[PDB]
Amino acid sequence: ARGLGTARLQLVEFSAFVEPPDAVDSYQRHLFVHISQHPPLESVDVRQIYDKFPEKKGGLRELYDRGPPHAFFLVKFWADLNWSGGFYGVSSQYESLEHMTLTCSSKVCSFGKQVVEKVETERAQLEDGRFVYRLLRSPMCEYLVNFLHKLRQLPERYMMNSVLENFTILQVVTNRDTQELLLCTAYVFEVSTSERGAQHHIYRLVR
Ligand SMILES: OCCc1c[nH]c2ccc(OCc3ccccc3)cc12
Repeated sequence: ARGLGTARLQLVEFSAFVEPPDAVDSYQRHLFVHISQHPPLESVDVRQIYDKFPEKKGGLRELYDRGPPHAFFLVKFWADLNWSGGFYGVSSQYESLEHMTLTCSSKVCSFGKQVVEKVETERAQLEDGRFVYRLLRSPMCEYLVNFLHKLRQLPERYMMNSVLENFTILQVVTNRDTQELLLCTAYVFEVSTSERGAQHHIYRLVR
C-alpha cells in the first residue's frame, strides 16, 4: 500500500476547515487537518489502538477481524488550532473505477466510547473513466465545533495534547449495496506549533 486507499477506493482529499464570516468579502479558510492525494507506508499494529476506540459492535477489532486487512489505515494528524461565529466544514472525496454506492460512517470517540456518529451515503459520479464520490462541505457537528473552541482555550500545548490523547475518530466506508468494507481509517491527534501548519502521517494497520 502506497497511500490512504485500496484497489477499489482511493481517498483523494479530506479536510476539516473553518471559513470566517469575512469569507464572503475576501475568501479564506483555515484548515485544521488536510489530506491531499492529487515506497509503501509504514506499519502500525492494530492491537496498539484497540483501547482507543469502541469495543466490538462497531469497534476496531470486530472490523479488522472481518477484513480485509489492506483496507485499514491509521492517520496521525497534527492539527492547526490557531485561527468567532463562522462556517466549520468537512470535505471528503474518494475515487474508484467501479461504480458503487458508498456509506461513510464517521464515529467520534472520547476515551474510546462513541460520543457522536454521522452516517452519509454518496452515489458515484462518472468522470474521466474514474468515478468520484463527493461529500463536500458537510457542516461539522456542533460537538466538534464546541470541542475545538474549548481546545483553543487551553493554556498550554501539552494540555491540548493530553486531552487529544483520548480523542479519536473512526471512519468506515462500506459498499452500501454489498456491505463489503472498502476503507477503514482511524484518526489520532496532536496539535501543531502553528508556524507549522497542519501535518499528517499515514500508516497501514497490520497484525
Ligand atoms: O462531522 C464529522 C466530522 C469528521 C468526520 N471525520 C473527521 C476527521 C477529522 C476531523 O477533524 C476535526 C478535528 C480537528 C482537530 C482536532 C480534533 C478534531 C473531522 C471529522
